[PDB]
Amino acid sequence: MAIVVKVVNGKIQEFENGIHKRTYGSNIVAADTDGHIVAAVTAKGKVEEFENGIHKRTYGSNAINVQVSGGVVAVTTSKGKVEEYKNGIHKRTY
Repeated sequence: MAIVVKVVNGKIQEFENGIHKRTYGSNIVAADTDGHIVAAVTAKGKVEEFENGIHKRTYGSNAINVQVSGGVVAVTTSKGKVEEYKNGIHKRTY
């Protein structure tokens, strides 16, 4: 699925073909998706995963940005590192 995620006043808005689909989450500052999951960074520095608009899990700390790539979630921290997570488990830092 080709979905676009827009963060608006802390909420995640999902769009498909320019059409609004759903809105969920709160206090979000950044988000990314691969069409299967949406990973979102909270103002408190956590990563929240959503699946079909439903909260799945929360992990990480000091997060400021996020990217979903090939089944991993790459979390950029306020310390300037990338922390790679798989299924919510910290795997490596670089």
